[PDB]
Amino acid sequence: QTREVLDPIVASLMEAQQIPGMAIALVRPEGTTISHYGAADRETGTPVDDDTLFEIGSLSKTLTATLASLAEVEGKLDFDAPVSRYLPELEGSAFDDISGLNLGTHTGGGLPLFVPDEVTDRASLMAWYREWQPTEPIGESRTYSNLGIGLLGLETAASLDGEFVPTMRAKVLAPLGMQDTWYDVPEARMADYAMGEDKDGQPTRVSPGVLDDEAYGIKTTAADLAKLVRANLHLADVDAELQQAIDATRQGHYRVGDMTQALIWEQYSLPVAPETLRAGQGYDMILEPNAAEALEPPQSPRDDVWVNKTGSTQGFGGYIVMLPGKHTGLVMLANKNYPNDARVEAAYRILSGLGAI
Ligand SMILES: [Cl-]
Ligand SMILES: [Sr+2]
Ligand SMILES: [Sr+2]
Ligand SMILES: [Sr+2]
Repeated sequence: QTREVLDPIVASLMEAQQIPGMAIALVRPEGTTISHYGAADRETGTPVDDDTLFEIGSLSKTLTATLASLAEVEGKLDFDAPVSRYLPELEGSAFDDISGLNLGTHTGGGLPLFVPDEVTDRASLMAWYREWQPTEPIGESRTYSNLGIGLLGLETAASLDGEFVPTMRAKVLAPLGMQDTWYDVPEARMADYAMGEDKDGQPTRVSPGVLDDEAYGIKTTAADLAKLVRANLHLADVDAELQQAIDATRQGHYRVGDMTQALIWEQYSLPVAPETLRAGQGYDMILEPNAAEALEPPQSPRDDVWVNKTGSTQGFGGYIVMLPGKHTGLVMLANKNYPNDARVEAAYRILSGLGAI
């Protein structure tokens, strides 16, 4: 079937990259197929199964985006408004000139990638935000930023008068039925938490940190992510405002060379070459400022695109692809941080082999 296309590609991928285990969800009209491969923990050999939790790292940003979008749909958050309107503790800073939308598209004035070590809590974070000077023109340059998506999360929480994680659970996760999705893995599910493996083959598990929940802190299953994918693909039964919020996360906001930056989601018009996709996940895109052009032939969500998002921690490597025009989606989770080049190739081969491209 489907699995005769999928299984040898993942087998070959896990051999070539020495990945201990994977969980894969394929979302199509007709339904969702979940496949589990290998070990959740290389040392114990406990197999990956329907309960195995993977760190999705930077994929967590798509949830942050979604919640921000819902606050927008509810009229509580204005995406074009200065962030300091919702966080008055930043009045008088650069955040008088930077919007939620900038934060959700990484066009916040060159806002850097990492949280600085000197920042150890919310108060030191706010004080750092207050003192920071933009280094790139706002809304005209893209720099991938944990500080930015993190600040969007803090903006959103304030706009909704709630704490980030419980608000995310109540407003996005529970309504999508994502009941295996955690910011903090419960004691009772620790036996289900996969062990990561780093590029050197060493066991590793994500550490907590400032803005962890907002930027990289989700542990979840491939099935749960498939529900977010299903809703993005209009294959779920969802509340109308939540559907709207989800759809709005795929609105194209900036052209960035060959890539279109939507709300955290990144996309390309079809047909797209794999080398273009690989470039999207490379050093030149991820670790350098890229010219970004606001789209004012303003784009509604498109039905002729490859939509993607990578997610990593030190021990884990995830990837989501969505093809709205084919109503098809792919979630690949691994407990090894393996190269993005291989993530793209494997996803392209799977989707092509299934006839979706
Ligand atoms: Cl960070
Ligand atoms: Sr506006
Ligand atoms: Sr936290
Ligand atoms: Sr190859």
